[PDB]
Amino acid sequence: PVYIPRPRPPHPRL
Amino acid sequence: SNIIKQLEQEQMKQDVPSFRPGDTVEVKVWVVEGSKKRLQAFEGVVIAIRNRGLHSAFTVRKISNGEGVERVFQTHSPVVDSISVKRRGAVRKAKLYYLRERTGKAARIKERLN
Amino acid sequence: GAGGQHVNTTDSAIRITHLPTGIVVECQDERSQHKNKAKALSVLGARIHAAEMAKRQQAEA
Amino acid sequence: MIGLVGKKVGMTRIFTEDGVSIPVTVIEVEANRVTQVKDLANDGYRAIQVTTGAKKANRVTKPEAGHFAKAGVEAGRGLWEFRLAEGEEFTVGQSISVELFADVKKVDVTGTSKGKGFAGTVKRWNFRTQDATHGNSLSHRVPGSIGQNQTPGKVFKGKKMAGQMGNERVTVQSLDVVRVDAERNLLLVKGAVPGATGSDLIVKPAVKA
Amino acid sequence: MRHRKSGRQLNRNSSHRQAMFRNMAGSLVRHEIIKTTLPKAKELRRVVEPLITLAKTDSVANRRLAFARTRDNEIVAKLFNELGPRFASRAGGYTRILKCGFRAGDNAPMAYIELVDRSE
Amino acid sequence: MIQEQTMLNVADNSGARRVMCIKVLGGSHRRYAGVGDIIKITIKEAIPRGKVKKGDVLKAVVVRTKKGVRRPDGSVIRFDGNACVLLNNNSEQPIGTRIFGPVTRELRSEKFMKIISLAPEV
Amino acid sequence: AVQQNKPTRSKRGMRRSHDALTAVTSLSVDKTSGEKHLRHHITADGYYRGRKVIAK
RNA sequence: CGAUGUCGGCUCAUCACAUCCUGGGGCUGAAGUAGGUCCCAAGGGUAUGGCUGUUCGCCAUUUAAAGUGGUACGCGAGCUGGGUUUAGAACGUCGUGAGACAGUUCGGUCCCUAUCUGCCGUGGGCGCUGGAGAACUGAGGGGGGCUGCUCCUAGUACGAGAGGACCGGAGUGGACGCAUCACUGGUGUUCGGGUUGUCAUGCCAAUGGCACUGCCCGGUAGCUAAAUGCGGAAGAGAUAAGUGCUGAAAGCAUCUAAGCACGAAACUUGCCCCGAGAUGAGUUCUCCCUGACCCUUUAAGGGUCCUGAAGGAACGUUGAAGACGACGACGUUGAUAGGCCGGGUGUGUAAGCGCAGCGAUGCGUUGAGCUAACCGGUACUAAUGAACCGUGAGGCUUAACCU
RNA sequence: AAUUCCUUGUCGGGUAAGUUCCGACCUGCACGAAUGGCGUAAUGAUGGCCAGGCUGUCUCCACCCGAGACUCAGUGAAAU
RNA sequence: ACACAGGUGGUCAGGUAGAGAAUACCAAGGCGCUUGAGAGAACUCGGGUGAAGGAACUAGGCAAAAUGGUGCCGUAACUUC
RNA sequence: AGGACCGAACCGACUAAUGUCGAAAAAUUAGCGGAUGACUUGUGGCUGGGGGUGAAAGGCCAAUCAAACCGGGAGAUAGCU
Repeated sequence: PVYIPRPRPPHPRL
Repeated sequence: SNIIKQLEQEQMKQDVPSFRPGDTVEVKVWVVEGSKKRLQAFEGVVIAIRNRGLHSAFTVRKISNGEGVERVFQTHSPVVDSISVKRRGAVRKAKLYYLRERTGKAARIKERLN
Repeated sequence: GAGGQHVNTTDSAIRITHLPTGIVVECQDERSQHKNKAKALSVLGARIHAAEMAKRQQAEA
Repeated sequence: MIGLVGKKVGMTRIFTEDGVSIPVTVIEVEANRVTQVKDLANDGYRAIQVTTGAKKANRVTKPEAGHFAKAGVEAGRGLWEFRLAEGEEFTVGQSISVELFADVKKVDVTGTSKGKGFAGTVKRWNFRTQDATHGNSLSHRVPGSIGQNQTPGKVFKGKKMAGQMGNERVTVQSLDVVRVDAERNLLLVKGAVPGATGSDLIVKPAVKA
Repeated sequence: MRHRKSGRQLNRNSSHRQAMFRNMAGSLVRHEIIKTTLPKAKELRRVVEPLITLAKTDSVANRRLAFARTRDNEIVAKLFNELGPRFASRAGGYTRILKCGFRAGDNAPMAYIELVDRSE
Repeated sequence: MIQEQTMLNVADNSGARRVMCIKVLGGSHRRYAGVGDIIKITIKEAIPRGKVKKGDVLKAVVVRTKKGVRRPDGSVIRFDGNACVLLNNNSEQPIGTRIFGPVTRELRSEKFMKIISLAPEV
Repeated sequence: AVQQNKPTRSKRGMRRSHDALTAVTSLSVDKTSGEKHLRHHITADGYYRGRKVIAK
C-alpha cells in the first residue's frame, strides 16, 4: 500500500 | 372457556341497571364503620365503563368538597348495593377522560333528553 | 490538584482530628505524606495551643 | 398425601359474600387413575403412577398401548409418578377423583412455566440499566463487568448472564384452596399458578404446614 | 415476543405492507391465479378472503367498503358481479395454496395461490 | 405513590400551603409512601399568621394520592391531587385544627382517629 | 478480538463437521403421472396429487 | 519502555472475618429498659440527598445496620471522561528572555466484526453392548436463608418514683426473589372515531394516499408493572463459644482424664430446581424382531437372496415452544392453521334515504356500522398413497435354579 | 478575585442539607493604575450559580414501529 | 483509488395553502438508490407512547420534552435615553 | 439608515448521537451561528522555502510544515538496536 496512515494515538500515561 | 363462562355466569347478578357513560349516577356502597354495616351514597358523573362480564367496572367522577375524586367500581361486587340513574348525559365518546382537564363551567354536559 | 500518575494512585494527603476538641487540620502540601503529616501535627499542636490561650486570655479580661 | 394432575383453565375471581374478592385459578382435574403402584419389591421405593386425559388410539404408541391395556385403563395423555406416604395405599386402576382436596387447605401447584425466550440480563436477572444519556455509547442494556482481572483470570461458574428464561418447571407454594367441585371436576386455588392456559398442573398438598 | 400475536411483517413497515396487500389482492382478483412467495401467500389469504365475504352480500355500502380496500373499480366490479355469486354458498376458504418449489434468483419458496374456480 | 422530592398540598389549616416530601419512613431504601403513611417533609410556602413557617422540617402523613388507594373488592379511589396532614415529629397529634377535603377509610387505625372526626368525608 | 495464533487443519475440519448437506429422500412418485416431485409441491409438468392444477 | 490504559462514578460482583446488624454466650462499676467489653459465628442483610471531578469528609433525614478490607486500592477488547496526563489562552509568581509551577482558572477525538481459556444458554455425533417408547431412583450440583413495628402475656417481674422486660405467641409492613394477567394501569404504528393541509377515484356525496402513526381521542389479544398471589420457615442430626451432672488423678477441689447431658441464623438434613456421559453410564414397565443359502485367511468374521418390525426421521398445518437446531399439538378414522357462522370486547348513532334548517349542521332509520391476535363451533381451502433409516431373538466365563 | 497557599478563612443570603454561588470583612502566601485601575446599558453557539415550565435524564423500566443481529440462497474481505 | 451518503459556478423556476425561493401535498419531468427471501431472540442504531413523581440522574437539565404564528391589550429594575 | 433584528439560498462548524478495519484520510442526521457585509463567490493573476502569507494558531503553503516536495553531496553519521 502506497498510503499508510498515522497510527491511532496511544493512551496517555504521562 | 365453557367452564369459565359457566362459573362466571352463575355469579353475575341478573338485575344490573343499564347506564351509558356520561350519566349522573348515584351508587350506594356498603361500609364497615367498626361493627356496623352502613350504606353510603357516592354520586357523580360516570366517565368509563369497562365491560368484561363479571370483571366489568365503571368509574364515577365526583368533585367533592374541594377537588375531584374518581372512584372506580367493580359492578358485580357485593359491597355495591344500588346503582341509580339521576341524569342522562348526551356525550358522544365512550371514555370521557377529557373531563379531568376541565372544571366548573366548561365541564357541564348536555342531557340526552330523548 | 496536579501531579500526574502519582496523584491518581498515592494517597499523600492527611486530615488529623483532635477528638476531644474537634479541631481538624488538613495538610495536603507535598508529595510524600510524611512531610504532610508532620506539618499536620505542627499546625494541630499550634491550634490546640492558641485555642486554649484564647480561653485563658478570654478569662483574663 | 398424593398429588393430582389437572389442567389449568384460566383465571377468574370469586366474590365472597362478606365483601372481599379473591383471584382464583380454575383447574379442571379429571379422574387420575393409577396405572402402576410401585412398591419396595421391584423398586426399593414405593410410589404410584397416574394418568389423565385422552388421546386418539391411532396416535398412541404400541409400547404405551400395552402399558395402558396392561391395567385396562384408557390410554390418556402423559404419566405422572407420585410418592406415597406409608399410610394411604392404592391399587392398580383405582381411579382418584377430585375429592382428595376436601379437608386440605394448602396446596403446592407445579407447572411448566411460560417461556420468555432468550431473555437478556435486565429482564432475566433484574440487572440495572446503565445511564441512557450522559455520554453513553452502545451500552444501555449490556450487563456491565463480568469478572475482576488477572487474579481471578476467568469468570466464576454460576455468573448471572443472559439466556433462556422460563419454560422451566417451577413450584408455587402454600396456596389457600377456595372451593372444590364434584361434577364439574374443578379445583379453585387462590392466586396465580405457573404456565399459560392448557398447562399440566400437578397439585399436591402443601409440604410447609 | 409474539405469544398469541398474529400478522406477518414480511420485512416491511406497516404502510408498505398494507399497500402490497392492496395491490396483490387486486392482481389476484383480476388474474385468478398468481405466483407469489409462500408467506406472502399465507398472509394473502387473510386479505383476499374477507373481500369476498364482503362481496357475497351486495348493497351500496359494501361496494364502498370494498372500494376503501383494493382502491380500484375493476376489482370491485369483478367482485359483486362474478366472484361473489360464484361463492354464493361457499362457507369460507375461497383460496388455494400450491407450492411451486423455489425461486431461481434467491431461493425463495414460491406458491401459486388461486381461487377455488377456473372451471372452464 | 408519594416518594421523595414530591410536592404535596396541605389538607388542613395548620399554616402551610405547599410542602415537599424529603424522606419516607419505616424501612431501609423504601421507595415511596402511599395511602396513610407517615412521611418527613419540609415546607415550601406558608401563610403569614400560621403556626408553621417555611423551612420548618416536620412529619406529615399522606391522606390523598392521585395514584389512589385500593379497596379489597378490587376498587380504586383516585383523587385529583396529592395531599397530606401535618404532624408533630415527637407526638403526631396533627398541628392543624380542621381538614379541608376528604380522607380515605384506611386511615382509621388508632392514631388518625382524630383526623377522621375532623374530616368531612369518607 | 483477534486470534493469538493460527488454528490448524484439524480444528478447521472439526468446525466444518456440521456443514454437511442434507439429502431430500422424500421424492414422491406422482399418482397419475409417475413423475418425481417433492412432498406437497407440484410436479414439473404441474400435476399435484394426480390432479392437474397448473393449467400452464 | 519493539507500550502491562492510569483517579472517582456507573453496571456487575467475589472472597477473607480482625462482625456493622441479625443469632448464641462470659464478665460488668449487669435492678429494669438500655449499655460497656470480650468469646464463638460469614447464612443473609448492609442508606437516600446537598457540597466538591473528587475518593475522603462535613451536613440533612433515615435504618435493624449504613462493617472493615483483598480482588492491577477488582471491573474502559463493559460505559463515562468531571479531575488528571499534550497542543490554545490568561492570573499570581519566578526568570532579562524563550519559558516555567503537587499553583489557579476556561476549552480540550477514549478504536477493535472475539481464534483459544472461561461463563450463560442451546444443539449434533457416539456411548451406555439386540432395538425402541416412557416412568422414575438419586451420586452429585445449584437456588434459597434478611428484618422492622403494633398487640397478648402486662403495665406483671424490676424499680422509691421514673419508666419498663425475659421466655412463648399473633397480626401486619419494608427490602429481595419466584410466578401470573383475574383486578388497576402502561403499551397496543394490525381496531374504531375526530381532524388540518394537499393530491386522487369525471363531479356532489363518499372514501383513499402522503404529511413522524400527519396530529390526536379511546382501546381487543398479548407482553408488562406501579398491580396481585406466594416464599424465607417449623423440625431433626452433629457442633463452636458456654453451661452442667457424676467423677478420680491430687482423701479436698474440678464440665474430663473413663462416663452422660444441654447449647447458635454457621455444618448435614428439611424447601424448590438441574440431574444415570453417576463411562462406576442404574432400576421398573411395555412393545418389537425366530428367513434360507453358500466363501474362507473357520473369525464376536466377510458375503448373496427374501423381508423390513416396534420405532424414528423427513415433509406438511403449526404452537401461550423457539435466534437456529430443539421441544409440544395435529396430518382426513382430522379442529393443527386460515377462512366462515354465532358471540364477546372495543369504538361510538356508518353509508344511503326521509324531514327540519337559506346554509354550516341537527333528528329518524340507529347503541347503528365496522370490529386484529380473543371464545364456542364449522372439513370450506390446506395438511397425499407412499417412498426413507432402523432388521431377522442378541458375546464369553463362572454360579445357584429347574429340567 | 481567572490572583488566596493555609482554606470547605469569618459573618450574612439562598437550601431540609451548599468546597460551587451572591453580598461583606481585609489576616492582599504573592491585586493595582495604558505588560492599564475601577466601573459598565447592550452583546456572547462564553464561564459559575438559582428559580418557573417541561419532561423516560432518574426512582425502575415497560410496550410498540422500523434498520441490523439470527436462518436460507448468491458474491465474499480484514486485523493477527 | 471504487458505479464512494462528500465537493462543484451559471440559467429556468408551474399549481393549492403559505409573508416566503421556507414548509407540506402535487404537475411537467425523472426515479424506486444493483443482493434478495424469511423469521420477528438478546443486544446495538433511528423513532412512538407512558401510570405516580418531576432533575431525586449527572461533572453539568448533556440529550430529550416543552415554548413557538397573526392581530390587539400590556410590559420592571437598568440605561450610553 | 444600519459591520441593526427574525429567517431560506449561501458561508461556517457550537452541541449530541452514529461512524471509528466507516458510505467518508473529518462525513451524516436532528438541533446551531452569520445572513447588505470587516460578507461570500466564479474566472485570471501575484508572493517560493530560513522564504511566502498570516484579524497571530507556530496556523496555512497540494491529505505533508518549529522550515515543503523532488534530484543530488550520499553508501552522511550512528560509542545505538
